[PDB]
Amino acid sequence: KYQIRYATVNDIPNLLKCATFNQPVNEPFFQVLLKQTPTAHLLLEYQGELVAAIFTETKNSNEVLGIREFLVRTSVENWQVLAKDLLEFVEQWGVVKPGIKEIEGLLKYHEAISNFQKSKWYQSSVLNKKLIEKITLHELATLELCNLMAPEYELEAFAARWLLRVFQDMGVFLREGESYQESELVSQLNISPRYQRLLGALLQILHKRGILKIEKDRVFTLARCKTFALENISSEVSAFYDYFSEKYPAHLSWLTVVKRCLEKYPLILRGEVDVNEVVFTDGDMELFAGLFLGHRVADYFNELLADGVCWEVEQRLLEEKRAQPIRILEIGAGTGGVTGILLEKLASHAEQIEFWFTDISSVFTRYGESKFKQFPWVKYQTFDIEKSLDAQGIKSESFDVVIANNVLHNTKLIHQTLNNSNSLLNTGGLLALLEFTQPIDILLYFGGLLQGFWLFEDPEYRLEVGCLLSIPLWQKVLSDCGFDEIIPLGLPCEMHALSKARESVIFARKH
Amino acid sequence: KYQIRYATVNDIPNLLKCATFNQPVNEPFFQVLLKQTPTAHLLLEYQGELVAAIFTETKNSNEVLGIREFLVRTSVENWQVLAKDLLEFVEQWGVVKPGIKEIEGLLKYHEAISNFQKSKWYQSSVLNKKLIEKITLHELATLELCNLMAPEYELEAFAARWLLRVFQDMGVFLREGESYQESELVSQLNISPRYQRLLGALLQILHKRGILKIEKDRVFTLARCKTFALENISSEVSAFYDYFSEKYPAHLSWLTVVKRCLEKYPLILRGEVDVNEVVFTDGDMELFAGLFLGHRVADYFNELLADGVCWEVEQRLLEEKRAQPIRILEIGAGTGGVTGILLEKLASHAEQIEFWFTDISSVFTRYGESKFKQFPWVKYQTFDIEKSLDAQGIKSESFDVVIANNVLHNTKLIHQTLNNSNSLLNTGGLLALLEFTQPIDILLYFGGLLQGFWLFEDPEYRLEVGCLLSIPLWQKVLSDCGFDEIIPLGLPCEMHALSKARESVIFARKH
Ligand SMILES: Nc1ncnc2c1ncn2[C@@H]1O[C@H](CSCC[C@H](N)C(=O)O)[C@@H](O)[C@H]1O
Ligand SMILES: Nc1ncnc2c1ncn2[C@@H]1O[C@H](CSCC[C@H](N)C(=O)O)[C@@H](O)[C@H]1O
Repeated sequence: KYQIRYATVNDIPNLLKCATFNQPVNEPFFQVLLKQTPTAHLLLEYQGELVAAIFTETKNSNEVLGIREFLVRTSVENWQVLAKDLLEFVEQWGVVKPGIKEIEGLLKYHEAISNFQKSKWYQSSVLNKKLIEKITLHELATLELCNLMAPEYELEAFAARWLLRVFQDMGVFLREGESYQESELVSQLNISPRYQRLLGALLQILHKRGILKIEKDRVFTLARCKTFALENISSEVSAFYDYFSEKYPAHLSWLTVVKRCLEKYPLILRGEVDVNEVVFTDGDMELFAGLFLGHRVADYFNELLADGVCWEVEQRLLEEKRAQPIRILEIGAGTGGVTGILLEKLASHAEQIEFWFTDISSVFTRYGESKFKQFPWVKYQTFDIEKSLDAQGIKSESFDVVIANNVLHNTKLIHQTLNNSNSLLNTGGLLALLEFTQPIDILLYFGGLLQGFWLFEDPEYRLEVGCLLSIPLWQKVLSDCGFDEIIPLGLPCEMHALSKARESVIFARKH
Repeated sequence: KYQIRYATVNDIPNLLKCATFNQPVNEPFFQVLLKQTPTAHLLLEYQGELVAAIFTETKNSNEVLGIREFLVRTSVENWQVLAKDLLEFVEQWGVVKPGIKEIEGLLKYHEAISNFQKSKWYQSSVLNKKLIEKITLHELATLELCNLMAPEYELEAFAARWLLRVFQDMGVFLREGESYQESELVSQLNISPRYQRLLGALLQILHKRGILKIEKDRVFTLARCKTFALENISSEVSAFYDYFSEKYPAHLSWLTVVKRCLEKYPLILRGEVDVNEVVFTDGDMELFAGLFLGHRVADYFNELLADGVCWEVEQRLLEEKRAQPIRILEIGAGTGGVTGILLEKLASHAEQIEFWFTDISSVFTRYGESKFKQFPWVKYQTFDIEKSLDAQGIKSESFDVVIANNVLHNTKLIHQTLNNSNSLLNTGGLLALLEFTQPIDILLYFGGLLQGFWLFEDPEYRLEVGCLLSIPLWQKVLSDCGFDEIIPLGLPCEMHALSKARESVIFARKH
């Protein structure tokens, strides 16, 4: 029923579609291995379809045989028994090859296929390969987190000292050894209903900085809370503002928003003042837009998101059926900050592409058309990712690229949101996300003030006590919702440590 | 057989000797609670000995009763059943007190005593309280790790790029996707026997930086190893030296030692050149001594070690039997860097104290007397902590303070070393340690070159693949070896996160 034969260079297109165990695929590298050792690499075919393939190498002065790569085609039905059959063939065929003594390390491959864990295995695509190269060679590849995230770190350290003083101004945490239950602080602080969960997240900020001990049933103030808070808000905030504005000017927006929030936090938390009157002063959306451009980490993720979608569009422009334009949709495009850098990128291909600038709020789609009315190929629509496509007049499975920049977490059930995102794309379409992926303090002070931050009803798939997902949780939920080829991206210095990354661009593909 | 009664201020001396569940004891605070509510605090006595005590508070507009502290005397035999009896008394006595509705949260105290975990519970002493205050108010309390450890971080980042190039110069890791087993690199790199385990630790450095994937059976080079290494050692090291020397001049010694090592690392690792000829150039011990003074983190830990021992000496000078002098011993005093700041501190009390400057090597005791011959009260002796006291002419249980600054890990079995340390002290004597407590890269490059780093035979009580112990492992082994009142100290900003601290002063007491 199936055939084992030598790989050839003619098999390279199909080998590039495989999941790989040791490293991402690489067209020019498969070429060189097949040119240098044309009878060292076996594949297994079943009805013309490629199922599994094994590349070997000879090592240790030519006496032991090693596996250099194990490729599998996971969408073939019984592939695990077939890949086991190819493994056992290679062992037999390898020990009797001229000169070999031993086959090195087959048990790891046997275990990998029988207990299959899709996230261990690399997958590849032109897109994956081009983004890794870009990250590897980026100007920021030489710097480390302490340099790159310094502004965020120092803002968050100061803001936490302010936040403890805000609690002390509302009557709690002046002394070490106070004992509360969380429900009792909600009452004693008179937190309005909408912000009771935000209070949990704010307590959690102080917990991670050693100010409070939060346990199953009780919040307990520790010794460090006697000395940690700011002592004079007005003069110390003024002094920090001067220091921070001059030293990290590109982060001025973050400092301004956090300043405007904390200054009025007791009244905001008690429900006595609205946040749109305090921080969204007089429809000053420009302040809020600058949170996400202008500084080198934010521009790095924007460049990563935008180049990825640009590359994917050119990949699909290389296809001869033509006909329908390539349709891109951006969910929650907002003030169109990252959108603007992408439209400039795609603008060369304006006649084959169709770009939908969308947001749940009519306010932001009209903001968008005010900024992009010169682009004939950008269309505007209100769209809510949590609401039915039909009711919103959108054909399912009609988009090639869906873009969502830090919006998808502001929903009730992340599995329903990604299903709906899946419904947007046709098979092979590309999901492109930019997400904060740690429960970062900086985001709570203002982002936690908005209602979308607290819709979530599936905490089992979120971090700590907020609405964010980590890289692993995103990988889990994206696979659960019918995406594969998931590519999580962080700063270059943490590509090996993304489970702790604050921010991440994630691409994924509908299968 | 036992009596439950109200605490009084006359019980405060004995209450200070208890383990506490919520926070460290505090003499002036017990005073104020007993003055304000003289009938709110119960204790349990058994044959005049204090066993357990409970301080309560009324909360929530005077309707619920809470436990403010639970004190226990763990050296009393059946104390856990006695403390349960006092808990159950307090519940009965509390619900019928005038005005109270409910007793808040007794189940946590019940669980704490029946499943006793000594390291949860605070313990106290004059020493503990004074060091917490010092840390809390220290000039460094306002800074965070990224500021304080910047020099170490940047040195370690550069040194790792150099180390990968050192491997590439010895023939491995030029390409992504190479597969080795650890035994096979030992052979292929021709590592001399003494440094085979150091090779493991060096591979581990690159593992944590994403250069290599180290698994049960194999070392696998990743993509990042194509671009990470220095490209021209001579010019890039020169450029870094200039940058680093001018920016962190107080760390010049660390950069010099790492430079001298890595420059000759292949020959050092192959056994072709000795490390004392390369880094200990011509008996230049001053270079090596400056590793541990001169910069603000190192001086902070020295100040913490020295003030702690100074305080403990003055505590014991407040005792009227007098007679024998207070005898201090420093294990592995080395070049006496921290010793010099301590002798200046103790020099006021020179006539009641007797200080033993000791080291395993006669070279370092003579170095010591060259530096401290002006102090009549300092005695010199070669001493090996791993060797028998009797054979070395030292009375057991004769010392009041034993000091060991980053030496105790350089031994074969940490439990035998702490037992021997225990044998030095009389009951109530003080162990004072300064230890690196993460498997830090910086220390491997040169410290890993010395044989004492590799004596250890109990990896189950060490970190990763070196000889260090973390804070929790130190707490475990110190308790296993007969010490209590264990006080782990780190930088002020991490007193709540010491399981990740790079360096720690630890005091402990012989019971
Ligand atoms: N359920 C939902 N469906 C579609 N858009 C949503 C949404 N919930 C919130 N949004 C929109 O997403 C944004 C929240 S985060 C804004 C990020 C945006 N990319 C920007 O650059 O501004 C808001 O503008 C909001 O209008
Ligand atoms: N088993 C042992 N017993 C006593 N001293 C030891 C020892 N092993 C090593 N030493 C000594 O401890 C030192 C190793 S670390 C040196 C730290 C020392 N406090 C200083 O400031 O220099 C060396 O000087 C060595 O001579």
